[PDB]
Amino acid sequence: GTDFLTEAHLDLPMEFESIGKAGSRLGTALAMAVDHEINMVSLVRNLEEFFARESCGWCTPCRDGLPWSVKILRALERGEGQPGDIETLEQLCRFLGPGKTFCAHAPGAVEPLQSAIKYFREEFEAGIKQPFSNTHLINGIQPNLLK
Amino acid sequence: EPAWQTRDHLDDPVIGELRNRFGPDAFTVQATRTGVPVVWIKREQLLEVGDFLKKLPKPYVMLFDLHGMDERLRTHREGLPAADFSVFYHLISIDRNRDIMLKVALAENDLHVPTFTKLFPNANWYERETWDLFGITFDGHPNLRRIMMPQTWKGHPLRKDYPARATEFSPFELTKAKQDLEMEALTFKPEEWGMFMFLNLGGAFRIVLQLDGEEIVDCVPDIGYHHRGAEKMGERQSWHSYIPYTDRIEYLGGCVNEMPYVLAVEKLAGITVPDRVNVIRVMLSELFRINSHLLYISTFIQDVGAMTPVFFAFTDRQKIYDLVEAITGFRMHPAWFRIGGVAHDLPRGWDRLLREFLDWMPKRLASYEKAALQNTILKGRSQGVAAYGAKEALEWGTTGAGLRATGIDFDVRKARPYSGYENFDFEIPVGGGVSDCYTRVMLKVEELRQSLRILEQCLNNMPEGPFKADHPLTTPPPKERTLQHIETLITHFLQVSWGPVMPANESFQMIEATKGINSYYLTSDGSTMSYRTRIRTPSYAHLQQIPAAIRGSLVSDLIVYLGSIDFVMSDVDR
Amino acid sequence: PVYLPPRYRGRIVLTRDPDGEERCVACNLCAVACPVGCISLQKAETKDGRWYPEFFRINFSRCIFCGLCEEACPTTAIQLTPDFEMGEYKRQDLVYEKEDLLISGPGKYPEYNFYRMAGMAIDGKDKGEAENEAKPIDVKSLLP
Amino acid sequence: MDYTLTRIPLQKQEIVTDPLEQNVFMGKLNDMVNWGRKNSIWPYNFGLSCCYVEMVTSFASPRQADLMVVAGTCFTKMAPVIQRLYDQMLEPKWVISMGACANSGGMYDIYSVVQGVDKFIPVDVYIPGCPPRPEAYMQALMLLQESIGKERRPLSWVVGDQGVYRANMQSERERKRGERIAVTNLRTPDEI
Amino acid sequence: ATIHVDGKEYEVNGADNLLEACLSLGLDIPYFCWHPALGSVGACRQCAVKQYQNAEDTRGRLVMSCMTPASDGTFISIDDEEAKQFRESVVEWLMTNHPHDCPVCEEGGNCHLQDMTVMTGHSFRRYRFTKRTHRNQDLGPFISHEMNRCIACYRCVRYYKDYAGGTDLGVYGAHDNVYFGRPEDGTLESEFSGNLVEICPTGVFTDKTHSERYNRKWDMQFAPSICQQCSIGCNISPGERYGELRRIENRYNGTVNHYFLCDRGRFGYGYVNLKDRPRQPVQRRGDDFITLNAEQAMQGAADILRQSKKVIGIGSPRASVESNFALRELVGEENFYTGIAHGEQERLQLALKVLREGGIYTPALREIESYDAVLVLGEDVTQTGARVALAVRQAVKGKAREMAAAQKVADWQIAAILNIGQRAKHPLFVTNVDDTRLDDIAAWTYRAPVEDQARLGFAIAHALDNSAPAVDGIEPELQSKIDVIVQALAGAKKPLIISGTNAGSLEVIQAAANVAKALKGRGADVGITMIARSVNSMGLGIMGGGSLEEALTELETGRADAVVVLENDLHRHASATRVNAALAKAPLVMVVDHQRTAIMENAHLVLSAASFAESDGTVINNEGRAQRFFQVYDPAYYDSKTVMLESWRWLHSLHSTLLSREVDWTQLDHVIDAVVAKIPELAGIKDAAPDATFRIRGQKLAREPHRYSGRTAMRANISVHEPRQPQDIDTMFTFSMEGNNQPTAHRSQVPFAWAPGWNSPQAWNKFQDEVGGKLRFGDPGVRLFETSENGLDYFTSVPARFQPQDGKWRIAPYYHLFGSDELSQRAPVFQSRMPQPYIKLNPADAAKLGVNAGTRVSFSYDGNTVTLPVEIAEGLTAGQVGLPMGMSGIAPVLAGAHLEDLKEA
Ligand code: SF4
Ligand code: SF4
Ligand code: SF4
Ligand code: SF4
Ligand code: SF4
Ligand code: SF4
Ligand code: SF4
Ligand code: FES
Ligand SMILES: [Ca+2]
Repeated sequence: GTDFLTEAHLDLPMEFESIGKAGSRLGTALAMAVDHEINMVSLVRNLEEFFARESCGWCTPCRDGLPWSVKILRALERGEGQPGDIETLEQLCRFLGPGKTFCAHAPGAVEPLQSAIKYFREEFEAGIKQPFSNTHLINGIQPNLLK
Repeated sequence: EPAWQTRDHLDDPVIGELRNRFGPDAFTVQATRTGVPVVWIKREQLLEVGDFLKKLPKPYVMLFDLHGMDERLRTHREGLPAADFSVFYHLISIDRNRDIMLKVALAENDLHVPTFTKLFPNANWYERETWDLFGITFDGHPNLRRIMMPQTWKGHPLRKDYPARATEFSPFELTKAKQDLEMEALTFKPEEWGMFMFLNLGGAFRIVLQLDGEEIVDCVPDIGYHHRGAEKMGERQSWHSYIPYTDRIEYLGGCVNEMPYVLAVEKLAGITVPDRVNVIRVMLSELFRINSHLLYISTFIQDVGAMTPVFFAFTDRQKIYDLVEAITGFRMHPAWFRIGGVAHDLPRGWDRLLREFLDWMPKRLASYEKAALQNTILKGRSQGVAAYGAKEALEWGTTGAGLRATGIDFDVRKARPYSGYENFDFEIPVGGGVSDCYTRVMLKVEELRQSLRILEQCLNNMPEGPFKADHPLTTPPPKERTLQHIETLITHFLQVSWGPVMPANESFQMIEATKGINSYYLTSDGSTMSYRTRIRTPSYAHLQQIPAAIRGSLVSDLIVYLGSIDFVMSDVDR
Repeated sequence: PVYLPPRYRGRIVLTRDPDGEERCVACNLCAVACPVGCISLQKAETKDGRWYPEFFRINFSRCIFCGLCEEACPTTAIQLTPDFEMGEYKRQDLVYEKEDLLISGPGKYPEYNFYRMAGMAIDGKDKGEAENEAKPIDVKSLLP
Repeated sequence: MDYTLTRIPLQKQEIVTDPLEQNVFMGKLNDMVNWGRKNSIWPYNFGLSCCYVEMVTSFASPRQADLMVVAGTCFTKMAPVIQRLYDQMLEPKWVISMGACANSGGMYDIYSVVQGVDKFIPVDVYIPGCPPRPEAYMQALMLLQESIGKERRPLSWVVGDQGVYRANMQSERERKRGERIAVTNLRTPDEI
Repeated sequence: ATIHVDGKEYEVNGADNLLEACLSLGLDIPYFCWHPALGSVGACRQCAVKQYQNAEDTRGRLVMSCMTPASDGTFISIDDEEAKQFRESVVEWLMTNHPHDCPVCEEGGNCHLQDMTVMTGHSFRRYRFTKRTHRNQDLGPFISHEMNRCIACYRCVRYYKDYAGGTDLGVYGAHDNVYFGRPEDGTLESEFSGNLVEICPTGVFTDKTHSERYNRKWDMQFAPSICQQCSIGCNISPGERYGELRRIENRYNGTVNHYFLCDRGRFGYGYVNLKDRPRQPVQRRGDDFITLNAEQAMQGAADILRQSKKVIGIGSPRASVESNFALRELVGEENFYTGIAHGEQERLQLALKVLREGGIYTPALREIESYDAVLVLGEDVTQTGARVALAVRQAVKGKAREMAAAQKVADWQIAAILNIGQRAKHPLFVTNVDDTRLDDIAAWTYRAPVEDQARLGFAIAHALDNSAPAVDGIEPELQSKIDVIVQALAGAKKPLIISGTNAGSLEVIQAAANVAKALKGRGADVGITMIARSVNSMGLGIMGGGSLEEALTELETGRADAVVVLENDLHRHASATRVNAALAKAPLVMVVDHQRTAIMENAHLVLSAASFAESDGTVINNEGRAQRFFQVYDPAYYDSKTVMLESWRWLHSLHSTLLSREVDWTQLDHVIDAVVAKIPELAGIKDAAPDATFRIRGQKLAREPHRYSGRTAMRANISVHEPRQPQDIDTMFTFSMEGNNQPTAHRSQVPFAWAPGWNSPQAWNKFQDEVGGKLRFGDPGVRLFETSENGLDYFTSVPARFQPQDGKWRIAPYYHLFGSDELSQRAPVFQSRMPQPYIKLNPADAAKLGVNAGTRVSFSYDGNTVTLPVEIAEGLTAGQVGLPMGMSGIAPVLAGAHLEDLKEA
């Protein structure tokens, strides 16, 4: 439910205020370790999948942004990432903070997205291969290709 | 800061001069998107405000527009004086290269304004049109009568309570009006018209002629015979559905006619169109300007030579009509300028058509100059009679080739650029001294050359961006995203059906038309339609000044002057 | 014969989809985008699924061929052919009914079908069978 | 086919049958008269707002032209001029209404526009649409030529029926219905 | 309170929500889950603004306008960057999974989601993945259901559970697979399910009756009218297209019928577009029927009336005040008979005497919800007029509302109110013959015959005040229940007594008046309301006249040879055989009506009267207020052979041609002048809507929106030459678009709700001074009554105990909602919803008859042995058989009448 920390934050005492100023929170104080053999794309995809399928259906932003984060992370895992996904994820996690949603499930959901975007950006950047393709041609209408 | 930002123009030197002259009070500055400082004036001091404006160090020597406005149903009147009616006076200072708006407030029970014709002589027909469309009376105004509607009219058309539909066509009214037309020549009353022998000499319009033998003494033309009611239907159609009605103002212009309405609607919405949209707009406008200039030069050169005056012009107009048919739908009225862009994209063959057009016209221009220089009999005949210069073209309107023929270097495309005309290098040609009947056609030939150079520059480096802006108020949205995105379908569904909901402001777009300076002044009440559409047309001011130059001329001189003036009667009557 | 460009606003037709049915879905966007106001139609519904126009009358004595209806069609049904050889002896017979407008093939837009994008239940098209639409996961399903 | 007659907008017309279905000299003479009125037609292009350049570029004293082209918009101030010019002409007379402005109100349903030329004078041939091409006008010339070719008008005002007979022709939309419905594919608007 | 929005000071209420305070100022904040009548939840996050505490602040906090109280000192901002892009993100998340089926949607231009998507300014789509799809459900003949369009805003279940009290619809689902509906497939049994069409901002719950023969909102020619189906008189907006009425919309009025209709008034408009309606003046001569126009029919009718010796005018409670008065002037005043039974007329007169002479204030529909206890005597409120039952549900929830308000929590957050409440209900005591739909929330339900309900009311009045006449024979357990009722009513600040003329007896009305007088005598703020039968029955009672039986005796005796029946079936108000014999004995029968009734056969002349969609008129509420309904369309615009003139127009022209031998097509306000100059009790009806010469800022009011389509091709199938628009001299309304429907216009009656950017039914909030409250510039209709200074006396006549007998069976009324009105049951859509004609028996009565459930039994009334299948009713009493009133062949007169020969068929 909390967000990731790198090896440089291992020296911090596990308190509330001490991890509060490190852009993080203590939470349940039961730590979880991630190794180099595990890609954080799959790990954060699984975390967002758990949060998307274990949220309720009450309020809009969590309801229709956690599946969107799930699908974006699935595209990044499968190598089909597209331009407009990393900025979409960071705008999503900016708009899913405390006060914006009805309860606090969504800030704890998007905090791992915050830390994975902030620290291990290169994996998500390498997850984007194909260009942007949201619409397909009608072959009777000239597309509005902006340059 | 964008050009569509709602400014108040409090830093304009004219506002500071008004504050120093008439105090901080006595006028109310309105913040609008017109790009023009608008000040609200009480009824009593309008004459002295204008008189102070007349002898400024760089004075406002031109009355661009004068029309009324029904404010009784305007709900979004914030920061405005409590007025049931308002008479706006659009003034332009060429020396300042600026313009101001003077809105005299009015109540319902007393629709009396002191007249403005003593200061600007072109105010006569504007005040008559205000008395026609609205119910505003002007005190001390000579021959105040109905000018656009027939004299046997009950109500006022542009007033908000007037129903804007054709009534049940009773043949009794038709027979009665035919009977009035029967005895109007024999039982003529020269007191209603504000007037020796009296006759009615039959665009198509009639002018009442008073003759001392064969010499014309007085002439008051009768207009209003082509009144389509463009402004009242502008109050009736939405923002998107008025585009064909914008085409049908003048027939030679078309795309040039829908430029100011589209740009003013974009100003109201707050849409900044990309470079490709501006270049396409410039291309189509210069194509239709070429069409109108070719028609005017062909109809001015036919009456003397008549060897090959129409066949030599027929191929050019037909090929540019085929080019317009390729770019847009049918040839005369494209209905192709949309809000925030254009209706479709240019095809994959417009480069070939434009290149085949542009390498085939220069020898036509050389032939046209040769033909305009060969007939020296017309050059010695038409150069003498009725040549106004530098003062009659500045007080009577006269925004067309007459203004630049008098030497006043004032073009909208160089003074107040619009639709990206700063990126095109073209030297505006001007006359010298008087506005002759030959200087106007020489300037139109040189304007044809400048339009050809503009088209060449457009074809040289063409942008490859979008043909529609990314604003949510671009009506309609792009078609492919409409067909395969839900949100674009939402925007298309609501903008097409109800109309694009637009913020409550006022906008004013002034462009150089194909025969003068056209302007659309649009007031939005926040609804999906237009609360007010004002169309200031150049042919109205061009036709208003013909009694000032046929004052002591002949009938053939009058016909020659009518041929040499680029007015259009349906453009006069909108 | 006179050559005309494909983007010519001549005679107005209705269109059929590549499936073969009428691709008009009997909305009112073209009737209300008309500045003249010369399109009249009323929706009828098939017993299984789709909408069709019960009638579709266009007053061609009133139309100016401005092209707002084709531009306003979300299904690309109403279209402007390059045909212009019209003219009638009576004003009453210038009103083209449904049988005078619906042609037997796809016109200027050959390979578009609206109902492959729509979400409603259609004969031969169940829920989730449209474009970019997932299969309907049941509410009572065992998946968390 | 059936025929309508007018005998002496508020006039009465009812359905009858042609008198040639019953003098073989009169049948050939009436056919020759209709042929002569068919191949020799003088138009009177009325000066109005903006279908002028479509009748200018298509290729005229009044009272010798048996055909009147009402082209532009019919206004409240111009309609008596139309009526006076129509009664100036001599029978037989035929009317072609060019553009939507003459067929109907023509995009102007406003107070100052008469809703079509049919409100005061009859119209024989209509051409629909904002500005029609001159080929549409020339096809309408064919239409009115064959309509004139099938009439039954009195030869003289001494002997014979004193009523002109108009033909209830088959409409062009039903005649062209097969060729118009049987259109499979069209050129896409992305090219020229 | 004083707030600051957009750096600008505003003065709003202190205890209300910030969203409703900002919407009451005319500002635009998008919203999906907040409703003015349903409270505020957090199902969306669309109303987000940026709040600051101090006067100057940089960051602030993104808050919800429907969760922030509009307190003193808040500095909120709306059109800043962050809140606008967050609202754009929320509408993007709603378009993440939304089907691309807008042109095949029943909402279209009536969709709130489209308006709030355009308002936020979102057109570019960045979502490239798959969407979410759901299956569909069959929700009866009224509500078409499809779940793909939903945005999970929870307004439907909030209304249907908390407000409407229905126990059918609900939320079933999960995080993203959230479903709104029914666990099975079936008709929604709630009587208020038709408001889901306007409650839902999307196209999930749509009008099935409008889905068949569908048109868009801008194509709809609207009118402000009154529902004619029962006496509550809910303000409606009927809207037509192509000459047929197509959709009834809810018309806002802050005094009666603010936001919600009932199912009967919403879906019983199918009779005005029936193809068997009289559209021509048809006169039968010899043995064949001929069709006339108005002129020669009026001449012939006046000639036959002149040749007659006496005319009898039989009015109807369905007819308007103007039409009934026109009949009353055409025939003599001394002989004008109201078209109701003698017992029905007695009950109506007693109800009117209680209303305007009892000295007790009669609440309107909005202010019923503010009362502290409800006692319903003998009235099936949920089935006769259900809007008072819905207001009773809100009044019951008022206890939870005030208990939450005692805990210093806000009133606009309904979740906290229902949290604090927890089935805490105001005392509701309903008495009826059988079980009602109010028994779920009622404190007590009394299943007893009508005399026993009246005796229960007399016991309540005697326990409340000892001056009331005592009733003997009360059982000790029933006496304890009386003690409970009177100690609940004595502790109530504003008690309410509800009764009606549909109970079938005068003594229930007498008991209700006695209880109201007893509550008023001890200083309580008691209100009393009576639910009448038809829409304008109370106006007929105010105008008065003889009963139907007196007219039938006059026709059977032969004293009158001419009868004019105005808009009356004559079989619902008397026996069929006697009415048929009396009409056959009359040498001249004229029937002025808009529905093909059974009395048009052997009727010498039939006048094609106009229904409420085609006529203007005035109807008087059950509360007592007089509203007026306007025409929707001209019936002669299409199929110009038909005239379909107004009933008052027909009768006034008949009277004028009787007197002066000239036909006068008069004007409505002349008839209003006549009714206010002749009847002093009806002098107040010229204040509901103004004169026809009323133009705000010079122009009239528009029936249709500014985007009315196909104006030059709508009638082109018969004539390209467009006819002139129908000129309306009766009203202040023009039939075409050039009127005025501005929200800030000085008027009281609004045709339809449309604002720029607000194309939804949620556009009514721009037409109100405060949203969710009263309508701006007043409300339609005026009260027409005042609370009397001195009340009535105590009614001494206490009825005896109902003792059953073997030979005689007492008919117990049931009044099914979809089958107790002739105009409702003529609609073709109600036939698949209405139950089959049944009868109801006690288990002991079924045992003594030897029959079982579903077996046909034959009962003989008026010499006709008719057979019906039975149903076992537990709440019914012995000696009573239950019947649905208003049925085909079962007149509502039989309520309280006796029955004989209950034999098995
Ligand atoms: S943020 Fe909380 S209240 Fe909102 S949908 Fe997610 S789990 Fe439910
Ligand atoms: S082309 Fe224009 S005028 Fe003609 S039907 Fe279409 S929208 Fe109407
Ligand atoms: S032609 Fe197109 S816009 Fe018109 S009703 Fe059919 S689908 Fe709708
Ligand atoms: S049909 Fe079009 S081009 Fe012809 S007169 Fe009318 S507006 Fe002008
Ligand atoms: S079905 Fe409609 S009212 Fe119910 S949650 Fe969905 S959008 Fe809201
Ligand atoms: S409910 Fe609204 S947004 Fe959804 S398909 Fe229907 S019209 Fe479109
Ligand atoms: S409660 Fe009565 S008046 Fe109101 S909508 Fe229902 S039937 Fe009509
Ligand atoms: S309106 Fe839904 S969160 Fe406030
Ligand atoms: Ca009426």
